Amino acid sequence: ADLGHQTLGSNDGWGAYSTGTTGGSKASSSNVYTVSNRNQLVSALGKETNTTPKIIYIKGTIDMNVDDNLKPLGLNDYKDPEYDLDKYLKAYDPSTWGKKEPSGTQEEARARSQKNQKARVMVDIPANTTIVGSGTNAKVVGGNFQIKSDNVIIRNIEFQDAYDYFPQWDPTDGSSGNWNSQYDNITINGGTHIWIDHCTFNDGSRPDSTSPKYYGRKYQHHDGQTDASNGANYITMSYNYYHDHDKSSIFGSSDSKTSDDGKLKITLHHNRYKNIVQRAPRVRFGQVHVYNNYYEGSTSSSSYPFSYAWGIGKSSKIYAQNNVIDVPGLSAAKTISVFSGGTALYDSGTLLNGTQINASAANGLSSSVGWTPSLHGSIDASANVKSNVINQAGAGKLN
Ligand SMILES: O=C(O)[C@H]1O[C@H](O[C@@H]2[C@H](O)[C@@H](O)[C@@H](O[C@@H]3[C@H](O)[C@@H](O)[C@@H](O)O[C@@H]3C(=O)O)O[C@@H]2C(=O)O)[C@H](O)[C@@H](O)[C@H]1O
Ligand SMILES: [Ca+2]
Repeated sequence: ADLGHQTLGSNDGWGAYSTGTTGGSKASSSNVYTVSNRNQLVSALGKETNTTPKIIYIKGTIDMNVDDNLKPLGLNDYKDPEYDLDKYLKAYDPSTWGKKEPSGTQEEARARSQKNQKARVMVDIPANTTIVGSGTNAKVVGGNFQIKSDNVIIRNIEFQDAYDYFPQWDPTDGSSGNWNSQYDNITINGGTHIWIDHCTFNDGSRPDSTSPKYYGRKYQHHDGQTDASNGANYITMSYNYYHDHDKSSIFGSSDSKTSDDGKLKITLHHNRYKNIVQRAPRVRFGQVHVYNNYYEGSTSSSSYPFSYAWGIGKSSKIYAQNNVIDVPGLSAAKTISVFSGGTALYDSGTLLNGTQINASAANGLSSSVGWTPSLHGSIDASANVKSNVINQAGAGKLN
């Protein structure tokens, strides 16, 4: 079958569970679309409830920050008339506002501004849809695909720079507050039976290094790359290339979301993470199979220095096999970050700078996560992972 008609193999990770992931492979000829701009993409997707099987080819670059005439939209185009960053900073400075959630005029005007941009950049992917890049240079720029539906395939696309002009100040986030932006490249929000394969995710021409600090905190314009929340389940992400980005992949958005227990069943394999800071992935609750991924970076780079690969969140159940981490000078323990409620990690065959290590043991965690993956393809020997992943992962690799 051609790329648009290809489906997830029956053993290929959690996405292959039950009815599996066939996306729009059954599309009639009338439901095969080629799109080269935001209007065409919106047209092809239709309503969030459009379950008609469909195939959508992305041709060239689709900039999502554009108007109905495909004209670029910048900050001033979205900015609410009443919003002003300097006034917002004065309004909510912890020295005069304290640590309560911002509210009142400036925060209302920021929220309106954010919603104006969201209306352009975020699109819902309806059920039974396959979206694939044409050739080797298909790009989605500024966009955030949201998947709340079942049975969706996304392949062979480079997603760049899902950038929020109006990050929200959250003074209770973390120990000193944080700025939080709204857009990921792909947000799986309750979505099920999803395959993300041979895509590239990066921050385009707007790396985080150029962002100022306000209240001593990075004014963060990006969020995640491929995130999963709200009972998302049965997902495979394979052969993707994540690069030059801070928070890559968060699975399970909250310690309070206990309904995520038994869900967030995700398989990550043969992905490449290069100059990714953290969350690769950060997991709460889920049974997440992580195998044959390649992580590379430097703790001392001026842009996107490595912090950790796996985030052991509340009740997480990561089962890791044959993954390879090249971060010169890193200790075995620092390959992961352990959060409260994070007590267990299975890892086998982990290599760090060529040395066999045991990340779980190095952090004194339980060696068992209470399950063993059964749905998976062939697991490469660790010694072959770097080469296989560098050569095969990312958009533009299928010709
Ligand atoms: O639970 C989380 O995932 C956590 O993530 C962000 O925080 C991270 C990190 O988890 C924090 O411990 C903190 O890390 C600091 C440096 O960034 C890190 O390199 C190291 O030096 O430790 C520092 C520290 O202990 O303070 O901040 C990180 C960051 O700012 O990205 C969220 O900010 C946080 O709210 C929470 O979600
Ligand atoms: Ca997100």
